Amino acid sequence: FLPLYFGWFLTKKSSETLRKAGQVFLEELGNHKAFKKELRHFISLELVSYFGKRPPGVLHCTTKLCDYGKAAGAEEYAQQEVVKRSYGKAFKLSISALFVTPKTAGAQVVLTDQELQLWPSDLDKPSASEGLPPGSRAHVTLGCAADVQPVQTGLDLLDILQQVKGGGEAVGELPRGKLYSLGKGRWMLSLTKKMEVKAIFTGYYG
Repeated sequence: FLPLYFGWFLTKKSSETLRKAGQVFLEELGNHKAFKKELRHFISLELVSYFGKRPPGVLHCTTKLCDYGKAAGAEEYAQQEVVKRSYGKAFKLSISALFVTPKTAGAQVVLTDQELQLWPSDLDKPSASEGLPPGSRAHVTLGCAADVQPVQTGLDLLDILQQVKGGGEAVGELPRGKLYSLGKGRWMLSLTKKMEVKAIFTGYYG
């Protein structure tokens, strides 16, 4: 049978680098003037505590949830030649931004053309994936609220990218880049220089 999901799994070193950057962002954003004004638009605050649910091991960037072939389009994805050829191969993922919402905290991944070939295109695509290019959903989950599932992180990103498509000015300056307030508890850090993490494409089993 198929794996739980296919994706890029960061090396232990790359995972640690991205994770430590994630927590620093939560600490910074939480201490920031701009954030403390819109708390009512966020909570009815230590964000590291708020996003208590975090990946226990190495971080990953999912491509296709298969659920052992229970998910729609799972078989059609795994039978691809590019998926078989890329299985076990090493890749580099570009991290363009770190973001936060009342539900999730994650990192936006900007996929290369090669890596975009490993991105699925099934019949079911959520509303927020409308006028945006494929792979825009690509991300690494850094944390979630207590009653939120990791899958939500992708939806949060697509919702965020829809906002920026309309454009915005930054409300602050973090050491790694400019901070943008997108309203309704959403925040994005546009990194001055994009982070590169090393990862391996493969399948995860429960």
